[PDB]
Amino acid sequence: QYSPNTQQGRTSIVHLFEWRWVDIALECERYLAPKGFGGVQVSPPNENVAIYNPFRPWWERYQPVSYKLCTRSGNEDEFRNMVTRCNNVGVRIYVDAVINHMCGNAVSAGTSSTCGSYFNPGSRDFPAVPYSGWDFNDGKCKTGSGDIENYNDATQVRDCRLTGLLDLALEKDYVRSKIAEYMNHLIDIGVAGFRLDASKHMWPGDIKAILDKLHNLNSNWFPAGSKPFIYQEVIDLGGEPIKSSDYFGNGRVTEFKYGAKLGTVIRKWNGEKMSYLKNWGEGWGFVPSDRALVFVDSHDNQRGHGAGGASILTFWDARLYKMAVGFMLAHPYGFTRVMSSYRWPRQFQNGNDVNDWVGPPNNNGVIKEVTINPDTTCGNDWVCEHRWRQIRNMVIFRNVVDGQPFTNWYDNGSNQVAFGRGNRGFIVFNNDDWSFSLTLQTGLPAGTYCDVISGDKINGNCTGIKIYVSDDGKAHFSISNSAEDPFIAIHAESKL
Ligand SMILES: *[C@@H]1O[C@H](CO)[C@@H](O)[C@H](O)[C@H]1NC(C)=O
Ligand SMILES: [Ca+2]
Ligand SMILES: [Cl-]
Ligand code: NA
Ligand code: NA
Ligand code: NA
Repeated sequence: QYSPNTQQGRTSIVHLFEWRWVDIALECERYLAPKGFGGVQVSPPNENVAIYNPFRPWWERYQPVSYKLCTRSGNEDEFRNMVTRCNNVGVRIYVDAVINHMCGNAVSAGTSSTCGSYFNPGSRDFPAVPYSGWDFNDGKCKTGSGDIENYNDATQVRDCRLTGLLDLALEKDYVRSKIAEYMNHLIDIGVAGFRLDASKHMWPGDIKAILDKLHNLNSNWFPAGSKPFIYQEVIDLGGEPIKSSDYFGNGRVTEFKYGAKLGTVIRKWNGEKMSYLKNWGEGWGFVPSDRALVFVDSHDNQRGHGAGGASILTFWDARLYKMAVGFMLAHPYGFTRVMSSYRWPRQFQNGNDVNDWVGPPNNNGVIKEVTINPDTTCGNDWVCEHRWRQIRNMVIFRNVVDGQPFTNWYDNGSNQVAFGRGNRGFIVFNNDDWSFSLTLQTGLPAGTYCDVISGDKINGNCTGIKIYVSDDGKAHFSISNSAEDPFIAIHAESKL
């Protein structure tokens, strides 16, 4: 469960948030494969409620109607076509599994679903599965409202409705079996793992019972005995009885403290600074590296919907964001997930975005295709951060230095720091209000290296900054606090 099952030398996953299956299929072939990406986290592939008020919000996909692979991203055939084409070029697919609940208990009954399946929240009937009143936690939940009211009570957090979402009785073998049926079908057609949505809201033991029913990965694409990669969504910021460690027996856990803290130090909140990052990792109260799924921002908190709060850096903060993603991809801690978003009309009023519900770019509710511009950026309002040179090159940087230890750390006691990864890579950051100009020990072999942040290595030359490493491994770095990207990165494969 702990291993991502990516092809050897592939160390990251990209969340192609709300992308259609046909676009991901193409992306795997034209970009993800040749650029060394390990895999893709796809949006929930199961049928959900079609919500019109507001108009097709992104969150409607977290309100299941059935397990039919039929959504705005595509039908069952288009989904498998995607998994097959991606696997064929060595790029994995990870499914966002929404298995804790079905839709909101107040949603009107009918066929307002992405595949037309009928469902009646009020009567607890979802015939397409099928689920009935016997499969929900109505009787088990002890709160007066029936919803989660107090997180200091680990029981209601698991047995009551998350914001009114009908809560499945995951202790029942019938329910466990219907979920396993859905997940095994996905495994058998090729998915390499799952994001277990709302895991804090499920008992560690119930998740375990469901995982016990899962098959090994498709033996045509994966080695015999491969188990699906499992990363559970648990937002654990430290002040509750439920700890993400309670879920280690099932697989990895999302480390939401990661992006939260990286955001506060890079924004320099509360006197924090990059020099403090020398002991980044468990030293900051994070889960063990081998149990962490890390990221700077997620589809949830990039729009203030989850946790990490106001400190979270996103594509909106492009300059600082690239640097944060750069530090994450260079540092050995955890398994990295990079975000790929769509632009929405963010509109702040009293410090809150009233358009944080807005769904993916669409024409009358039909998600727009991802267009690729000549400069390799995306059109149709897809941000495509994974295509930003500064990020894509750090994804490659991570692959190049994989297995190499964190070494040669340097800091000016403020916000100018640097560190290397064995003798395969080195990165330098300047987040102070003044220039950084100094000779650093890089731990790299002598030679000329292309800085992969400002440019690229192209046919024996560099398009951007060049760094010269001497025989003792030292090299001079000069970064202005006014630089477009205040950080430089070089590695074994960017050497001329
Ligand atoms: C690098 O670029 C220069 C021109 O700027 C050219 O003379 C040289 O041959 C190029 N090197 C390679 C290896 O293509
Ligand atoms: Ca639950
Ligand atoms: Cl997440
Ligand atoms: Na392997
Ligand atoms: Na969630
Ligand atoms: Na095992």
